[PDB]
Amino acid sequence: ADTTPATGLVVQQWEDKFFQEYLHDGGFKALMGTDENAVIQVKEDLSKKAGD
Amino acid sequence: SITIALVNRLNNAAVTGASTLEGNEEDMTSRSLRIYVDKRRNAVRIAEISEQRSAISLRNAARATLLDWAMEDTRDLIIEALGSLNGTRFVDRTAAIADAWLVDNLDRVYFGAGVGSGTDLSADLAQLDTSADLFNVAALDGMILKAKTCNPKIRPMRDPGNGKRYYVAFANPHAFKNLRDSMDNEYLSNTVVQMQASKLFEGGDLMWNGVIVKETDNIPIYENLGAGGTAEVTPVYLCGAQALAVAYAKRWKTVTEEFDYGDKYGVAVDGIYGVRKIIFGSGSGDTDDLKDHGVVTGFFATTGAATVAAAAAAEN
Amino acid sequence: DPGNGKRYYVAFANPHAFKNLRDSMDNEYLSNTVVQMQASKLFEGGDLMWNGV
Amino acid sequence: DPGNGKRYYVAFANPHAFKNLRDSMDNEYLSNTVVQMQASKLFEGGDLMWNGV
Amino acid sequence: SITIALVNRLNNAAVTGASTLEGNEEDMTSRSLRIYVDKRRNAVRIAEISEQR
Repeated sequence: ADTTPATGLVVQQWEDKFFQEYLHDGGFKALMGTDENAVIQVKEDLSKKAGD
Repeated sequence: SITIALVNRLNNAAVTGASTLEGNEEDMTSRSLRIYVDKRRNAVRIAEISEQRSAISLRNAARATLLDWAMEDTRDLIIEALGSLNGTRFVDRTAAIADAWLVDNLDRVYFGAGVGSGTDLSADLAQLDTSADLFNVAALDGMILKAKTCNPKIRPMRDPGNGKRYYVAFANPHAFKNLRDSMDNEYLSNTVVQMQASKLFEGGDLMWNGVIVKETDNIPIYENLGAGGTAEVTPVYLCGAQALAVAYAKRWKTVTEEFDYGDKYGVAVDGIYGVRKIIFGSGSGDTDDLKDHGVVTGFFATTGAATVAAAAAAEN
Repeated sequence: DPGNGKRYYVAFANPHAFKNLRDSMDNEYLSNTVVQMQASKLFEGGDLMWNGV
Repeated sequence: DPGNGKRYYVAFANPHAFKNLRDSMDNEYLSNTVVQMQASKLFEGGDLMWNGV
Repeated sequence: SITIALVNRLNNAAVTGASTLEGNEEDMTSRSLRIYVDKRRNAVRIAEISEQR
């Protein structure tokens, strides 16, 4: 006859890498700016001063 | 076998103010897919007297035919994996498996002209008639919309710029001809783009809404799966990034062996590998409600000759 | 506002609403205009442009 | 077989069959295409090309 | 005459890992075509009086 490995001795391998879901970022980052006519206004004044 | 993993996104509301974050952490979810491999071989044996008698070189012919057979086997395995229902071959599908797959993948399945219910696959295929349920631009646009609205989004194969998302569709020559008949006198003959206009005469892979449609001659045509039990049905596969997975325990390799004191000479091609369609669960369990990760399948009626027998393509 | 009566705005729409807008646009304008950039969007796709928006 | 799914063949047809094919091809496709050679074939009457054939 | 040859493709099912390939090989089929050659000729003969006339 022919020698075969036991059913419980069949090795399964696992990968250390993983996939990530695809997420749409909206594209708003292109509209952010500190200029007066920016579609989205960025006010970073509270990063140096105090207040909520 | 080899197991690959997918990590689901976090969808928990932010902890605002001074509220404690310790003990209120988000439960990360992961999914796994197991891909098996198998050994596939073929061989050709030639006698020395037959080598002497033959006018052509039989060894070179054997090597070339073995290489072609290996390529054909890989292509057939990939095509078969593309049409697998939860890892089960389409011709070997059952009613329960097909119904579960249709229910759990209703956001990635688009029948012709956007018809079909959400409970039974057999009835949905039986709603396909050759008159209005062919493969056209409208069906392709609906399939593209499906690829962009599924709960786990399908990754485009490329993100070249401003809102452009690219995918690759595989279709039979008959479905490709139907798409060309839909595209020829409406958009291809009137567009000012030279590259797309030239495709009307020098036919090739088409482009529509960012999807590159390719003509693969070996996509099966299932027999008597359409309206009235007499209409042929063909699947079209719209794939993005991470659509199929190929595991290679041993690549295609050729060996030679001698038999009968060197009288006979045999060439063999062998390889250990396995091709599967990447599917991940969506329910509470790891593989509770499996979903096609990166593939949208569309069944359309056709008038072409069926490559699969009626008994073979039936729901066994 | 580059002048010459041209005013530009941004628009954000869902893929379903965007598909409806593209269906309204392609069969009439995108397939007939001689503008290469907008004509190529019939096949390549992407964000649409209409009336400066 | 250059690439990109392009497969070429040569068809030989009688002038009657060629005339029938041209009658099927002229008022539908050749009159509107922007390809200079195929458009010129409408008035010059050269060998036809369709689907790589 | 001359002879040209064609080698048909292999269309057998793949052998499983545990199945035996030694002895279950696939026989390659080869086809031949025999092209004959023949002598084709044609002649025209004219008399001297006809040349004068």
